[PDB]
Amino acid sequence: QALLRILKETEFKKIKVLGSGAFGTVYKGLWIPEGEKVKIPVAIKELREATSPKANKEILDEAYVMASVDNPHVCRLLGICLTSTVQLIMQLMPFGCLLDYVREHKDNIGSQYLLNWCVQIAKGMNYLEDRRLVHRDLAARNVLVKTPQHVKITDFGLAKLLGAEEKEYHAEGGKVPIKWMALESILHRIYTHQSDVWSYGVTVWELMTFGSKPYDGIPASEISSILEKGERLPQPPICTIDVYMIMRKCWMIDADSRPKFRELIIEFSKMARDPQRYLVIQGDERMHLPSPTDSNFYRALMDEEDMDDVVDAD
Amino acid sequence: PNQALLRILKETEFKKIKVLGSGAFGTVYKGLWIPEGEKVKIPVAIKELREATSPKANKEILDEAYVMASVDNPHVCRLLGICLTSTVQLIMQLMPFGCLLDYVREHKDNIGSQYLLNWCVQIAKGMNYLEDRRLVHRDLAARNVLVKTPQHVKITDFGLAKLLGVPIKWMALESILHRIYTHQSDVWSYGVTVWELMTFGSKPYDGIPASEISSILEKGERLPQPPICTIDVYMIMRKCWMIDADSRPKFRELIIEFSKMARDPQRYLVIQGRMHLPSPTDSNFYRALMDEEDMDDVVDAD
Ligand SMILES: CSc1nc(-c2cccc(NC(=O)c3cc(O)ccc3F)c2)c(-c2ccnc(NC(C)=O)c2)[nH]1
Ligand SMILES: CSc1nc(-c2cccc(NC(=O)c3cc(O)ccc3F)c2)c(-c2ccnc(NC(C)=O)c2)[nH]1
Ligand SMILES: [Cl-]
Repeated sequence: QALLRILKETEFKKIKVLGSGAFGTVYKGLWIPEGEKVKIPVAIKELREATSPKANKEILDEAYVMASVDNPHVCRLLGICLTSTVQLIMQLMPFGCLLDYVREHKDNIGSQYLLNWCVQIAKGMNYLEDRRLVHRDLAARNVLVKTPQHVKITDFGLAKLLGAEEKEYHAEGGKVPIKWMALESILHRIYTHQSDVWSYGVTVWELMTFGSKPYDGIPASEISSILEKGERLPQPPICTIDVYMIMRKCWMIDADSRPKFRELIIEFSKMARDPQRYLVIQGDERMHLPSPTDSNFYRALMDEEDMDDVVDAD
Repeated sequence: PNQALLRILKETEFKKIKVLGSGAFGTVYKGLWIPEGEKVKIPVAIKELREATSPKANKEILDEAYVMASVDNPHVCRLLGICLTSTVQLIMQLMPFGCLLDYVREHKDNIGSQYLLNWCVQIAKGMNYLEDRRLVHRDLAARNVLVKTPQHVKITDFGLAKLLGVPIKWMALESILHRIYTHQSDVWSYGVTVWELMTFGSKPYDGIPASEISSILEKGERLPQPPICTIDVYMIMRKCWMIDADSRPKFRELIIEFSKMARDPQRYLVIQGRMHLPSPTDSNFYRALMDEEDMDDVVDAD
């Protein structure tokens, strides 16, 4: 209750469209505290309608859980406004989502960065599992970039709260992430922490291919059919077999045979200490992590919260 | 000092966008920092300093900026970056609320007692840190206290007066007569700063010529008791304005006294009607959006 602020329409205004997604439309907004004349920039996500007749109460009940997460790699829901539409408010991060970032820096992202992103994403998911929360829609598009050295997972639980209409699960490119889903989730709508591990594997594939679309050209209606016959996402050219084997274990049919998020943290952090042994990238060396000076600059301006330190090289 | 705490910016990676204000030390701009290889523009605050009385060496300007970048305290502004061209430009975090002097004036009819007493607590905490680092401000005033949130203020521009080279009505008498600047003379200006807050931004010795302040202090005259101040508050202010600098209070004793008074604020400030400190919900909203650095909890009422 003390973690979630209930906003009124009178104290915030949408001032710029930022993008649209499977869950709603993102705006750059301004919050005016009562009695003040300043405008604080915020981020606002106006959600699509739900398929269920959800009352406000329990919409607020899931928002209370969204506002209760405390981890450097999980987005905390800061505020909510229940008007005609449901509007979620969080801190504005000028870098956007990680999927767009790797697409904008495809020839300039080094190994140290890619491996550290996989560590931080697994750290966030491991926290969500500790909170016994299942994301259901983990993907690079749902990873937000606070700084290039600090990423955070967002939109956990929005898939279960909003839901998706039955026709989308059998349509092409709908509000259903078929190409990120575990097979048990496609066949029987079973969502666990272990199906999150599957989507984590696809998310890592997204980063290592610098934002390539998974199963591109393959119809979503045939994904369960090709997965049943043993076909998986191909090995990215920069990935050694050690990295590719990790991805393949998250896509195992037996959900309990997939790795745990706490074991994914350990394995990727060991690889981050010696990044050029596990990722082969052209000119990888001159793609350093930032100096102490510049990160101290990044942190003082944009990231005054504390996080783990990014895993350094040998 | 770790040189790693001061980033030297170049003109191409930052550009001024809007004037925010002017002072005796320079002009304040709202700026945007564009990181190299980044398509983002981060809002910053930029202070371009005016010409120094006597022209200092570039090493010295750079040597003192390293000290300004070395302070680590929730109530002292840390210098984040500098750009040394023809002019000197200082870069710090952008704070949308501005200075405490304008804030207390704009809320002349809205300010509650817990804000005023806690602001005094925080200013003394910032000054005590500067005293611990043996840095002398020389120009502590309400205009030089910045508002990050209404519950969080920070001191700025320490040492700029000595680098650039006159607030007569904020200075201790030893500073007027002989230009003696100590942590003790900073205590004098702290009292005037508190008097500013308790009068909601009133000008000290308004209508009195600055050239006559030296005589008015020597005959024992001081700033009057603010209408909302009980004598406990006013006695603290008068003790910082004692002629004997060694008899003035120390910043560590000002922290304790104002924190005691903040625990029962309406027993020490008599205000007609203002607004209390924010809920836990509104406090974490302010901080999750705007203020994520480490602070001690603001002193609440018993
Ligand atoms: C790529 S999609 C996207 N959505 C968002 C967004 C916006 C507002 C709120 C939320 N979410 C939650 O509040 C929430 C939901 C839950 O279920 C669990 C927990 C929660 F906290 C998300 C962004 C985003 C956020 C901030 N700044 C930017 N900046 C730029 C340049 O785009 C974008 N981007
Ligand atoms: C007194 S007027 C004023 N100056 C500044 C300012 C701006 C940039 C740099 C500095 N200087 C220092 O940071 C510095 C100086 C030192 O010597 C020691 C250590 C230091 F950190 C100051 C502001 C200010 C700052 C941020 N946001 C706002 N927002 C609004 C709405 O006005 C204003 N206001
Ligand atoms: Cl100034």
